[PDB]
Amino acid sequence: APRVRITDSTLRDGSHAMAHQFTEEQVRATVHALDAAGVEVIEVSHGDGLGGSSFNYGFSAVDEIDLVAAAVDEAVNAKIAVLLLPGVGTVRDLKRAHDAGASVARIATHCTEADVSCQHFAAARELGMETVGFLMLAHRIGPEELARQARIMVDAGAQCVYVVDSAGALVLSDVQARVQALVREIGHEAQVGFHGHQNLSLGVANSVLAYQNGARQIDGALCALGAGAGNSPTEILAATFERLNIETGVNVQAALAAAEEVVRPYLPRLPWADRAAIVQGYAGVYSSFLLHAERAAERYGVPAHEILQRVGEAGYVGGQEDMIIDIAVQLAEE
Amino acid sequence: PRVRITDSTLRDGSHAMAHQFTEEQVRATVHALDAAGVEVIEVSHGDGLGGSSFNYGFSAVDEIDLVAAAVDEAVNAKIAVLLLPGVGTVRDLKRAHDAGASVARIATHCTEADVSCQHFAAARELGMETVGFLMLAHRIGPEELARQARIMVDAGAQCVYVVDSAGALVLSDVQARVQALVREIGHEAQVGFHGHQNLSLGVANSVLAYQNGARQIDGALCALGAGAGNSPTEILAATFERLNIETGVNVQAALAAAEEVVRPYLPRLPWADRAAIVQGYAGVYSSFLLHAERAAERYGVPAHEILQRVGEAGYVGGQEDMIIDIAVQLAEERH
Amino acid sequence: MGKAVAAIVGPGNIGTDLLIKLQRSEHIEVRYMVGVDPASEGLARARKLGVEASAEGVDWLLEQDELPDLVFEATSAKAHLANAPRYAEAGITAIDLTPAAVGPLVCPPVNLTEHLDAPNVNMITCGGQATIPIVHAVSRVVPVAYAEIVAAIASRSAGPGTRANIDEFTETTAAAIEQVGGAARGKAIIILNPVEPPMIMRDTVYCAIPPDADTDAITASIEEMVAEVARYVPGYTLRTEPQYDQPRDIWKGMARVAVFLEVRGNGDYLPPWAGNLDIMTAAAARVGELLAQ
Amino acid sequence: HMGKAVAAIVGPGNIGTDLLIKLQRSEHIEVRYMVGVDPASEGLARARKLGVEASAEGVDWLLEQDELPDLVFEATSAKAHLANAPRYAEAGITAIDLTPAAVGPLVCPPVNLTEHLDAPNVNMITCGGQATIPIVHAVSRVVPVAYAEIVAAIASRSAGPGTRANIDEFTETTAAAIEQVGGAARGKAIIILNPVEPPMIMRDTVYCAIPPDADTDAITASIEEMVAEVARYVPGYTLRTEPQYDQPRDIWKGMARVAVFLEVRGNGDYLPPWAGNLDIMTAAAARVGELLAQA
Ligand SMILES: *SCCNC(=O)CCNC(=O)[C@H](O)C(C)(C)COP(=O)(O)OP(=O)(O)OC[C@H]1O[C@@H](n2cnc3c(N)ncnc32)[C@H](O)[C@@H]1OP(=O)(O)O
Ligand SMILES: *SCCNC(=O)CCNC(=O)[C@H](O)C(C)(C)COP(=O)(O)OP(=O)(O)OC[C@H]1O[C@@H](n2cnc3c(N)ncnc32)[C@H](O)[C@@H]1OP(=O)(O)O
Ligand SMILES: [Mg+2]
Ligand SMILES: [Mg+2]
Ligand code: NA
Ligand code: NA
Ligand code: NA
Ligand code: NA
Repeated sequence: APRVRITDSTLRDGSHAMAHQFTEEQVRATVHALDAAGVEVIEVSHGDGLGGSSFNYGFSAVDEIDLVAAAVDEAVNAKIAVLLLPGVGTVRDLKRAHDAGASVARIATHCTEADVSCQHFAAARELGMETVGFLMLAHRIGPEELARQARIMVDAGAQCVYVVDSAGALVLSDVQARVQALVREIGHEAQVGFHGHQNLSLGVANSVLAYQNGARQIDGALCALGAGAGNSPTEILAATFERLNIETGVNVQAALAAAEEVVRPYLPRLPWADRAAIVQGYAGVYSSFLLHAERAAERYGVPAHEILQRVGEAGYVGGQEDMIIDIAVQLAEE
Repeated sequence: PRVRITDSTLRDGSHAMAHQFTEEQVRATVHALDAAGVEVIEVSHGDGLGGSSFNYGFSAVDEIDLVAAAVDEAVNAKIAVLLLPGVGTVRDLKRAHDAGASVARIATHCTEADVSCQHFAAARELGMETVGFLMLAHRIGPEELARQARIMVDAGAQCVYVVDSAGALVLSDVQARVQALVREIGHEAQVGFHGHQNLSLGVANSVLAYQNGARQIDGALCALGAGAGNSPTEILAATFERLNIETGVNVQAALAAAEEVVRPYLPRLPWADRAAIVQGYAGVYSSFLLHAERAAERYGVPAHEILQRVGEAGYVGGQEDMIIDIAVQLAEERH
Repeated sequence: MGKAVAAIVGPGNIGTDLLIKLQRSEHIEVRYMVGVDPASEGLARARKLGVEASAEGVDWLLEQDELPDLVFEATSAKAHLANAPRYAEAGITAIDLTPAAVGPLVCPPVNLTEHLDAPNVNMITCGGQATIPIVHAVSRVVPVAYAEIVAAIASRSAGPGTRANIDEFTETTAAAIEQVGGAARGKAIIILNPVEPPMIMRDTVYCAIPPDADTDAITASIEEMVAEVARYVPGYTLRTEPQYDQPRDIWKGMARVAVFLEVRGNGDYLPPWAGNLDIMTAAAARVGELLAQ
Repeated sequence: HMGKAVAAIVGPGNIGTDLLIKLQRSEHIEVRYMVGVDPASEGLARARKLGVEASAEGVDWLLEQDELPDLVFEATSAKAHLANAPRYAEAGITAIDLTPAAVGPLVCPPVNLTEHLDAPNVNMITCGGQATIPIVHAVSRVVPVAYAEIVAAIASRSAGPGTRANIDEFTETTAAAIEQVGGAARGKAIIILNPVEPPMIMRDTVYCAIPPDADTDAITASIEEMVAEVARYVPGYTLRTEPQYDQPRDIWKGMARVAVFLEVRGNGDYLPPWAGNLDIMTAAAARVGELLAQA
């Protein structure tokens, strides 16, 4: 069976769950454990990518590039990836991550907006970085439309394009259809990936189905650490692909020990599909809105799940955290 | 076609509670489930009627008193009980019927359907709806499973479930088993699926089961259940609604029941820790989890190592005693 | 002086295994094997061994010029209910391996001496023979408020009678844990496991014991009893030493001892994984020996 | 000055044509010329419909005309304005640059235009800058602002190819202008494209770090005054709610803040109301034009 490459995003998507308060020691310990377990690519950035530190998303406690540098220093065999969102992070930020030793650039746009990334893919390829495109909130458009946007990324220099279930809103055949459309369009020259969230407890199944329909890159995080109810757990992906006799190169016992012994002790709380997270999956809300909605819930004295329901009704895209406050004010007046 | 969700917060969840449910918790949970539109609510010791024991743990409150309280509280929901031949008996079932239970779920290991004949006959005589459970259904193939389901239907089962007791089945594994049962008994009986979360596949497996002809699906609020937990009732409700499949369960009400009624009494969150994932990987009966944790502490050896050895040995439901033998061996191996 | 003359009625799995065991007995000679089906295999095996065999039933047995001293019955509850009065009328001592339970329930190293003059004794259940010795080994040292056994058998060792009467195993065994084992309250669980190759029978015995119990004395008594049972069931072993646990809150003041047995059959007629049937025949042969003397 | 300045518009595209409409409404600017390079231009056609002399013969043609304009507004590209700017200067025509060329000082009308009223060429910054810099200045004129951040959310259909090809430059130029025009010590600008249908009305959020003991009544009054000022040239520029004040948090590196939530609805001149980004640019450029004419 063709092998699948797992990218771990404990230290990037998981940054959302940590409110970007990772310490250098946590980054090093996590990188050490993942690398030794055979994980091939380890993503390290602010949750909203390079340049994400802000009032809108929250500031990283430690300088963003210092954490990337620490990850690169700790890594022995793993590549360090960084995430960049055009409109937030820039080519100058990418150059600073390359200077720190990152070797994989993952460049994310809303699913309908691939053409804003063409400069970033060009710069990443010029720097000798492996490139991955991310089409965020991929449930928002159909497979055909998604494949056209993937084609734009590949023409710009993307070596892989992911179907990204940012809201944890996709259900099984929805993933199949999107992955197959991308495989049909770009598969002869680029890889296809999938990144799932746990808001409906479907991340792992969606990942398996994505692989079975031609995806060769899959994301997870240790202990599900990530936005919303979390990401597909790296340790479960490793165990499940092994049961399916699909090679990942990740040692299952080492992945289980990394989750249990290294990551679990620093979790602020367990990733969990509570009412608020399930509403995100049901209504198609960007997962990283969760802790911002909880903060506004407390500040305005309204329920976080009602904030998120309203956000869902409105159709906001990644990065629109400011809209949470407007909604919370409205709800408090109501 | 509609799907009927049976909720097992108050039965499979008993495992996570170490069988310490109070009448107040049972009543509040039943009240919330019933009002949300849940049609069948299972209430028993985790190992079914008669399960209170040294082997499985004793109930804090008699399960028959809990069943009676659930029946008293229920307005539209049926109360189900679980009974494992070899643990619970027809006498136990008659006590549950006296208390007002109206659904009998009879469970055997997947290869042993013919020990449940007396129980299906008695439940039907008592006018109870019957459901058969074929436990640890990953242990045998689809056609062998279907032959056992036929035995249960001939005995009087009105539905037979594919039960992923270990949370070990992966996607097409569920498809194949449900298809085989639907082919064999579907003209005569319903087919069900009960999933565990040890590999985070319970919800997906439930959707695939429905798509391949299952008409009954189990969940628990907050995933409360053995191992890493059961498919969460509130997520099943939300997901089936997204799929435009009728459940009769109000999604907002299910979400509120989970968050506001069940979550506050959870001993800890249902969670796929290393030990639970090992159960799914190695095919270990999910209710072994807390007993393995207890033995791990008692003997100074890791729970996940106990459970890996259990899976390798192939022990079946109800064999919790083997956990202790394995833990003693692991402790001796350290010396 | 010599051997007691025996008949076996019921030439099936248990009757034929018992035949083999009794043929190596120095106290009992099996003279008759009695069934109802001519095409039977215990009848054929009895013939191959020089034992007189008949498919004409107990009617034929009681017509023979030399009646047996002992009869062992391994037919069904119904059949032994019919036959028991006939043996009693004829003065033939009966050992009943069925659930009929006309006579007192006996477990050889526990209470047989009380019943040596009985015209009919009953062998309890296979699981009872494996576990009641342990309950007695504990209760003869300390009061036992509650005793629970968990019998795990190979699926291939569970015949149609076993499968159709699973509730009765739990009921009868629990009652005998009380009345023969000496526990105040009993419980019995049975589990069928289809693993291949077929599993060697396991039995776990849990006893509630006082929290200040002399656990050294309990262990010594358990070990003594295991060695006594091993004299007639050589494959009856402790998997590990008895395990003691302190009172959980939910145990309301009592502690526990857990005893882990493995019961491997002798491979006479039956395979070693048929430890349930084999302990029954081994125990019945022992009871018969003691009655013969 | 009570008179009307004579204007040319160079670049008859979305921005140029919207500006044409606005200028035909102006009290103090008369559009005389619309200048492009494509004979089939929609903007040239609209100008001829509205009585304005139109040419596809470019800046060469404009500079040949007997009566040169007093003002030229350029909405072509950075490279085109870099080429044309010295030609306007040598001809004595004051230029308002709506491109990224930025040969002249960056101006925002209610903020810093006064100090540049005599400049031969002024630049309009960025569309998001025009929406948000007034708010940064409204805060920084009351209290020190160590850091100001803006989040611009625009309808995808209002992002043309120039916008899309040059997204990093939006973040960079706007952040720099938040600092040099807005008066913040440090700036950040984020832009988000949302494809919702019907197309969304532009949103802009402005966050300013402020002292914990700041007079928030005074800050609000200043914001309100600025919003009213901007509303006099962009009537659909509104506060979605009162400014929101929050004391320090560790997620904000110990900064306290004010958050201002704007909705920017276009006037629906040439462009639809959802093209608030283009509309504020042309409204601000027209206002700069009117202030230059009046000075
Ligand atoms: S160790 C677990 C034992 N299980 C139980 O105790 C559960 C209840 N089971 C029974 O009552 C069994 O029938 C017993 C007494 C346990 C016998 O078990 P077997 O496994 O030996 O059963 P078989 O069917 O192999 O043998 C029974 C033989 O008896 C003959 N038989 C029936 N009725 C009569 C009468 N009236 N007289 C003489 N023989 C009789 C059966 O025909 C059968 O012998 P075959 O010759 O093999 O048919
Ligand atoms: S509000 C967000 C605005 N975006 C940006 O600031 C990002 C960078 N974008 C640009 O530089 C745009 O080109 C600007 C200057 C903002 C104009 O935006 P438009 O959306 O109006 O762009 P159009 O392509 O619709 O219009 C440009 C018109 O200019 C004509 N043109 C190009 N070059 C010249 C020269 N040298 N002389 C005269 N006209 C010129 C184009 O042909 C086009 O007009 P048409 O007549 O419509 O073709
Ligand atoms: Mg994500
Ligand atoms: Mg279960
Ligand atoms: Na589906
Ligand atoms: Na038995
Ligand atoms: Na130029
Ligand atoms: Na813009």
